[PDB]
Amino acid sequence: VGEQFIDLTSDSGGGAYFQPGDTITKATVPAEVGPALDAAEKGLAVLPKEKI
Amino acid sequence: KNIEIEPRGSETLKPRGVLPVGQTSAPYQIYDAFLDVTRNAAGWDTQAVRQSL
Amino acid sequence: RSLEPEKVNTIATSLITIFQGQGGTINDILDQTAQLTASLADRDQAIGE
Amino acid sequence: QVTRLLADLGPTPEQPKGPFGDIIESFADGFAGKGEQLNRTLRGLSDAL
Amino acid sequence: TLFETITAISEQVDPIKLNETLTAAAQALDGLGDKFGRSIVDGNAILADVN
Repeated sequence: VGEQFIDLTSDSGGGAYFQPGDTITKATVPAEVGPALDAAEKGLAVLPKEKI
Repeated sequence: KNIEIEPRGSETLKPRGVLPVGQTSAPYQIYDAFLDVTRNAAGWDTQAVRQSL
Repeated sequence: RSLEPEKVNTIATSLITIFQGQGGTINDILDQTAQLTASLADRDQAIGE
Repeated sequence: QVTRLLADLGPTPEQPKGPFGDIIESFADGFAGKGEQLNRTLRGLSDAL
Repeated sequence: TLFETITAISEQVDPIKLNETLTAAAQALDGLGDKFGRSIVDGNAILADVN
């Protein structure tokens, strides 16, 4: 339903730490629902049902 | 969630009667289904599958 | 439960290994066995006797 | 995972119908009319073996 | 559109024929799938000795 947030994931979990005012340049974003819906529709549509 | 009862047999179930564990079932959760399908799909080698097909 | 990645990957790799470039081999198998079996079945009465 | 599977195993410009579309098309064309022949062959093989 | 496509496929699935096909396939090798592979290996050895 929603409730977006941001998570900070560090595999090492130790060592040097960020200082105030710095920036994190590496990030990721989840796959959107719209492209997944389009891909599912196309993948199901290309199948020949009479052949099935 | 809700309980569904399917009556069977002729003997009357007395008050405070207990159905055996062998006559009752638990649901297959929707989150269980999502977990199973996602964990199974994570390990797929999609290139190998497409090449085999 | 039938989509376990281990079995799917093993079957996929095995099919790739077995049936890659084997179309001509299987065609030869089918042609030769068709001819041999037709010749053998033309002697059905002889085999029965 | 849904996006990954739909992109990897879905249609491509090289393969417009996708892997599953191509396999169902080939199995439907490759066995059109051979159901009775295959059934007879399997019954005969099972009996003889 | 997605529901229409899934319905179009589902009308073609025809579950009775699928059920009988899958039942036959599962009964074909229900307890012997290792046996068939071992037999293929044995036949490979036999052909290597006979050819």
